[PDB]
Amino acid sequence: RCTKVRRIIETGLFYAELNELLTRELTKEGYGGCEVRQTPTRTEIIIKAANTKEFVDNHGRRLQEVRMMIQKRWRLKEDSLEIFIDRIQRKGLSALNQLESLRYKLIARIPARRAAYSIIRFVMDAGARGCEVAISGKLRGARASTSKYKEGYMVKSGDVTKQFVTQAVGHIPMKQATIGIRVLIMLAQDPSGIPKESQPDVIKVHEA
Amino acid sequence: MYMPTAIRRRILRCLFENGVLCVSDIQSGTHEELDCLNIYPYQIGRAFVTKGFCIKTYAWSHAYYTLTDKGIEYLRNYFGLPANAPATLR
Amino acid sequence: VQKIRLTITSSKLPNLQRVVGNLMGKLKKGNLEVRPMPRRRLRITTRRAPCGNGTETYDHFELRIYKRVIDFQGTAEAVKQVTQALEPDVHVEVSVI
Amino acid sequence: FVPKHPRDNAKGSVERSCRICGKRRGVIRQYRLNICRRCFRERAELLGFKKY
RNA sequence: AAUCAACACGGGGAAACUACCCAGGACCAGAUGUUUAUGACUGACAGGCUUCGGGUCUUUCAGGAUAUUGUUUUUGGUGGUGCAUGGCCGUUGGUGGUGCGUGGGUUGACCUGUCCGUUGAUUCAGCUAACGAGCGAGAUUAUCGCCAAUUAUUUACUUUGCCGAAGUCCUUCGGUUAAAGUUCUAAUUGGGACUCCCUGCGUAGCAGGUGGAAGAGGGUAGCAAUAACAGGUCCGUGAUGCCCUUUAGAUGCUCUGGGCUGCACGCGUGCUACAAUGUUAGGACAAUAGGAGCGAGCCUGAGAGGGUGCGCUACUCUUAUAAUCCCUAACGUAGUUGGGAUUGACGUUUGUAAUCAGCGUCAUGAACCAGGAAUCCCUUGUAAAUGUGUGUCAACAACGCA
Repeated sequence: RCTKVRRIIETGLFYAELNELLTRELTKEGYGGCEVRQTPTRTEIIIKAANTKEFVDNHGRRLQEVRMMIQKRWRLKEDSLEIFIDRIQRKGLSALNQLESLRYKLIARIPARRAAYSIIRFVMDAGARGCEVAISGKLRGARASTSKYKEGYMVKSGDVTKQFVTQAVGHIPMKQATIGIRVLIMLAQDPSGIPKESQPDVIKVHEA
Repeated sequence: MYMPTAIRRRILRCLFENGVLCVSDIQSGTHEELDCLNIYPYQIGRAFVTKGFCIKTYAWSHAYYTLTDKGIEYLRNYFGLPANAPATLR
Repeated sequence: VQKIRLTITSSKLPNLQRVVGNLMGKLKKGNLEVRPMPRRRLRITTRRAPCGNGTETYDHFELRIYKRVIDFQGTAEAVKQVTQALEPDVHVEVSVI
Repeated sequence: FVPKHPRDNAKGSVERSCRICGKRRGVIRQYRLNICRRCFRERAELLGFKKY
């Protein structure tokens, strides 16, 4: 029994706590966001990740570690909570997933050239119009210094940034200093795929 | 830490029954499910981790203690229960 | 028979307009007779710099609340079927009058 | 533990902290958010707030 | 934190907590690697010590392995370094800029591409050893202004009809699930403006004009490239490297009290005035917010305040008949009914606390006669005046955002 204001804000505040939680559990499984369906008595949540097998191994024990962690937190009733999972088609173009691949490497002491041009090639071959990778902080010297590695083309301004550009910021702690990882990935519009409409820059004239 | 004895059991039963206990990061905070100060489940939780009976994940000022393989074998030794013997059901 | 109100609420307008189409669509099938409320801008105006340094610049964060009200005469049998859309960030309060 | 000075209507009550932050330097109480501003603005788009 | 880019900035309006600082007194969050069921450790009545005490102490009951002693080092820290760093933000500069593929020029740094008119604009036009792809600009997003479709007789109104009250032959009020709607109200989908039109000037475009709700980016915002500043922040963070602190008479945490409000003085942002285009007294239209806290109506008291708590999970009920202005009086050029600082007392609310909080009442009745040299902001619903919400908030705005 809430106001029309608070049912939006509670559901917003639910989602943001829930999403910061499933950063820290599902680092190995390869997290790629979620969606929450809210009902007065029923809650349905789609988790999305790359390694869908890694849940279902040990006859689905890994999901029931998560499902109790949600249930006990907000004190929801079982049956009234209804988690699924659904797989990521094209892991190449999701930003949170490809951040984790660049995180995986730079712990294990690959050069930053080779770590970026691993993923920046993997993004473009999978299917995307451009991508940028930044590795900010302290390699080699006492001063910190910024790498930026770019290909394709990458739109930075307007509304059209928000629709097209996926992006994901993070950080790696180390023995020496705190690096920052940062991967922007631009998409192509599909004809009603999974954006719909083209950019407001482009127009197309018909053939006679 | 000095715990009282009766509160100690019904935490480690709430740990054993569920598998995941949540507690507020903030100390001196009343606790739901089992009523007590939120120092009590929190400080025993990091004791288990050192021995290695559970995993600690922390998000938004909330501490989650997910109970691993060894602690399931330990708490059958503690409570005196037959195997199989929580929330790993399918 | 207890003339029932829906009250449909959302953050986002495309996600709302699916649910209004369905809940207007289903009153075509059941044949129940079918009868926009003003939207709120929850403006929160934080100073965008963390420290006290620099020129005092302020980001404005409007959360928007679109709100529609369908209502109709309906016999409890027919209404159970209509209620059951399921969209992200939409709510539907049912209200008997 | 259990700090004995009352803190009913007080700045350092445990409700009043940034929930994420655990600190109270610059708190947004309106619409019952109870979130610190630096803490807010990192994760405002997740909550459904937007620039216009 | 110190020119712009520190100085109503850290949303920093600190009575406690916040809090880092100072004076006392407790607590162990002493994790994990020899003592003890014959009590390891733990809790307390009354009365002493004492700010106040199961901190201690004279008594002597209540619990029950959660241990003790030594050794290891966890964890905690608003401790140090922003000249070790992440992120975020301000700024150079929101100016018009920035640099790749192949080709050419040069031994080479490097250049060319990226150059006589036009635009807010590397905006277009055209020259042309360069041709072709980018990013920023533009487009797009949001709102304000004008339209008519789509809905609305229990969340907005209007017209007509009914039943009231006055007027008392037709005027004005209040009510109505009662019939028709949409001009006001609310908000979704579309339409609308393009230098299209005409005349001058010079193809790109420019100036004026007609019409038009709107005319030259329709107004205002939002978003905003590459390249850097040892500018800011380790006092936002479970962002963090290293240093030291944990010798517990702690830099951990917490209780009582006090500070950050201390004043010979110097600067920054503000407020109220110096009056008569005024003040005093009496009489007579807003918008945007917020609210399971707002608080209806009716009683009580000069006043502040107090009691009773109707509606509302809100276009429905509520904060809520705003204030300059307007119209009748009073005053009379005076440090004056201008001005309302500083002080004495009484009446109160909020709070564990009023000792430095706000409101009321009666008294007290200051400096100020328009401000030197200097400097700031501003082009249309703008400046200036004039109030109202909101953020912080138990209580307190001369401040910020609207």
